[PDB]
Amino acid sequence: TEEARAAAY
Amino acid sequence: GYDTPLGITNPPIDELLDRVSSKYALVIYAAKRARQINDYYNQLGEGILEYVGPLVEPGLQEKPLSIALREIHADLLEHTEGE
Repeated sequence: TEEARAAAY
Repeated sequence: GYDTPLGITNPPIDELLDRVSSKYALVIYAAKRARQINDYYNQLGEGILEYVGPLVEPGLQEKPLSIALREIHADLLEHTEGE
């Protein structure tokens, strides 16, 4: 999900 | 309400099924993400970071499928069902 990618790094 | 599961029974199956329509969809929803994680590990040395690696921080040598299941249980992925 886009939120997980945004907060991934 | 139960003792903490240990082994390949964690995370609990019921919580996983609460997210997916059925287990037949869950198996693919987990295996495809496991393949993605394995590809990311394979290309970790050098390559384009097109395949984003694991979302949840993995353990000490956790199999890719276990990471996929844990990150599915953590509600970090979304999937679209064909037909």
